Amino acid sequence: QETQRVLVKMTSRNAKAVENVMTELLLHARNEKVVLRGPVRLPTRTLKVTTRKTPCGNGTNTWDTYELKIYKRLVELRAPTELVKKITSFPIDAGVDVAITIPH
Amino acid sequence: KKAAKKWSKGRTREALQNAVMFDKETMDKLMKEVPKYKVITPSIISDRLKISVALAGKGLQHLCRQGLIRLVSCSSKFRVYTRAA
Amino acid sequence: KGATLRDVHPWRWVKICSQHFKQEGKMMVPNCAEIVKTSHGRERAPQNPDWYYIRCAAVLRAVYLRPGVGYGGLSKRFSSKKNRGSRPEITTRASKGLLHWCCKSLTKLELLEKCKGAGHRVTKLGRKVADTIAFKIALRKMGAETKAK
Amino acid sequence: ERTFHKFTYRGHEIDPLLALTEEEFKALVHARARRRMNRHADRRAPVLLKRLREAKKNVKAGEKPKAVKTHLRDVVITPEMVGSVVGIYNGRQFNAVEIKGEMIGHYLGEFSLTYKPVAHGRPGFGATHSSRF
Amino acid sequence: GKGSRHCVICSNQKAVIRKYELNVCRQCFRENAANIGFSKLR
Amino acid sequence: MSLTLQSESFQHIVRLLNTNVEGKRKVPFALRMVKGIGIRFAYMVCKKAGVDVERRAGTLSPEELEKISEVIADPAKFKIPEWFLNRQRDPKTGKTEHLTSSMVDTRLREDLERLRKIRAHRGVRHAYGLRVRGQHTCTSGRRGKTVGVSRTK
RNA sequence: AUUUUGGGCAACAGCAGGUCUGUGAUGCUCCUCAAUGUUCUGGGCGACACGCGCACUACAAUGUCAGUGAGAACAAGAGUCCGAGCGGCACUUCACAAUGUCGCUCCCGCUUGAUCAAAAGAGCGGGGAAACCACGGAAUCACGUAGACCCACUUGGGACCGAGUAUUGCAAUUAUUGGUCGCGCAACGAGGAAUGUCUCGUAGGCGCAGCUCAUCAAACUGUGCCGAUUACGUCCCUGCC
Repeated sequence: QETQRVLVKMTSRNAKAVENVMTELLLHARNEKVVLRGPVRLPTRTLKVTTRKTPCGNGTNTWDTYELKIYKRLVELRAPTELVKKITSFPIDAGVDVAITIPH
Repeated sequence: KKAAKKWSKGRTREALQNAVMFDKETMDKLMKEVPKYKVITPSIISDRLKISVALAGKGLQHLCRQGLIRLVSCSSKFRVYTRAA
Repeated sequence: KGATLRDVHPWRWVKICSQHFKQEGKMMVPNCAEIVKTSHGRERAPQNPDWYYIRCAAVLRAVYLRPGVGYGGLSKRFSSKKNRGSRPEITTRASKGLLHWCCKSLTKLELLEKCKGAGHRVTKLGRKVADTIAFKIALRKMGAETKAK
Repeated sequence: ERTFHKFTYRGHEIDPLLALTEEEFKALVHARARRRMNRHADRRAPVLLKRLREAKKNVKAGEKPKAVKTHLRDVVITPEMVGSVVGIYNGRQFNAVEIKGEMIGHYLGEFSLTYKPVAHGRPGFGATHSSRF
Repeated sequence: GKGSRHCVICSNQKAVIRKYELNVCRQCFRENAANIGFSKLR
Repeated sequence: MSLTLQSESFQHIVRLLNTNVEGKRKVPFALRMVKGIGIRFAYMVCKKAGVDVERRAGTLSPEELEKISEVIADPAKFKIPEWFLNRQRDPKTGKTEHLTSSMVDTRLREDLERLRKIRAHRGVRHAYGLRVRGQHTCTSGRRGKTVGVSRTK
């Protein structure tokens, strides 16, 4: 067919939510003409925050660090666009950015 | 030194006679000392105080391109010499 | 087969290829220059007066290897660290005029080519000549083995 | 009438100053100061330059014309405002300076006294420690 | 330089953690890591 | 190194062009001499005249001296560039100068008193005795301990 | 191969600590505008006899200089919002100015190819949205090899600084920073009585991310590159159960 490399890219505030996302859509889309070369996942980006705590005035001027790693999953499909759009009818949660792109 | 300080609590070291110069004795001596040791190093030239291990070493190289001493490592810098045969 | 630029020590070879541009009188300095700071990092600068050849040798060394190496790359291969003063011990600055000269000159020397009008990559001829040079220098050493095998 | 200042600011005397624009007059000066004007446009002085100019008018043989207060700190001294008298704010004071010619071409920042003098000094009034309570 | 930040939680120049388009006081930041998703790394 | 045996090329220590020139030196800083302030090796001017390690300062040839004396005072006559030129806009010539010797001293007095004379914190800070920054200025002055000390009583 | 690794978490009381410098948590307690509100302006906290506390650097061949080395960590970056820049439109308008609109480019953040310059610096066209895709197939610091210094302040060292150019910022004038070339022999030859930390690819050195950030850290918080005594006990000392 005239495939579309569909890239459905899924970046998520945790790995957790998105894999669930990823999988189910793909399962849904697949079945059957949706044809996918397995999901590759780009580097987990990390956000660091160290803070000066305490308003010691006096007492230890010691400081504390919170982090948010952000997880990227990509699957590419050589698939039908309308079918893609047919399956694309999922309202999906937050914490899981899912982008879909049609390059080749 | 010109420096007012620049020297510690215990450390003490005396002077050498090695120099930039050009000297009849040095040159001539060098010719007679560069054969002399069985091993010849730039450092021993320095140690016989006439010319330091630096340019004396050049003295050795420029006596050893005259073969007077045998350049050992198969390259430069930390080459060394033995007296020639 | 043999030893090309991929196989040869510039320690003999750039020191000779420097001379290939010297000895032959092919390119030398540009009009704007011939004094040479090390680069923005230092006064004391090229004891070797042949720096620009050496440079060319080295820009050339770059250009066959990293085909398509832009202006900004040449700044980086330039390298160095700086002891500023009672201050940090941190890395140094690459003077671009001359960088740009080197780029202008090896392409005029036709050893460099401005790949895709940009990042330089070698002339064919350059590298055969380099390999040729490599062999000539290689064999007669002031080290150990084989001018007598 | 009045006297003289034998002076040369970049090879120029006050007349040679006078046949420049404050632009070209600054060309003589180093990169920031020349930049400063470049970066600028007009003067930040419209009224100020008139208060100067008027007072520049007022001059008599002895004595003086009055002083223009401003909080300024970057004026280039040009003959056009010369012989005027300037109140320079610093919080504490609008410090007063006549600009004769042997000041000309210099920047105001070169005459703005921005500080109090500690330098292990002494009390002048009735001070004792630091003002830290 | 200390006068143009004006903490969007707090109008503050002081006390505000300057980090990645945020403009919260240090306390406010300490309060917020959960809804955002920052968990201790060290 | 050479096998030269020479004593008249082992040379020393001569004061020329109102400078000092020591023996030895890779050659440069003998040429660097006389301060007050930059007097005028340029490194480059001298290096450009055709002087080097191949003579050191120690070789000390007269010929050389003449050549230096010649190159230095019209540096950019020798094309030895003007973009560096320790002085570049005077203000009485309003110009350029490869400044030399005691005329730099002269230049120092005149310019420093006026530069200092029209006053300002910044001005006084370099002037009276300070490093022209360091925020916390007292700490600097370390073991020179006495910036000068002042009282008007 | 040991409570395996570094953390994170972590009891219970306790400490008018500190916490008015977050707090749109606040007692009680003040001014409220001829206020100490608020803006604005301008200043200051950054002022040098000195006493310190950290840091940083040098004093140097174990080095410095000139050059040469096919060394990657770890990890950044393109906001929104219908007179910013640009543009179109609108109308005013003898011409200007004007205003207004719309649109773009969005008040356009990283930035690449590269020309012309001593030099830093000036730039068409490009490119990249956190992008493993452009700034990332190069390019991380002390390596290792060829050359000045025949080890003496050599100038070790640069405090110190002078014109000079570029950039930040409304503003630097309590030099914003760079740049440049001269330029230094300041102290400083490794530091007393004292004294600080520390027992594994790590000490430690060595360097680099990352942000404070208009503009600026020796800080901050990481990254790396390189790379080790004996201690492994003892419980003395000095201290905790």
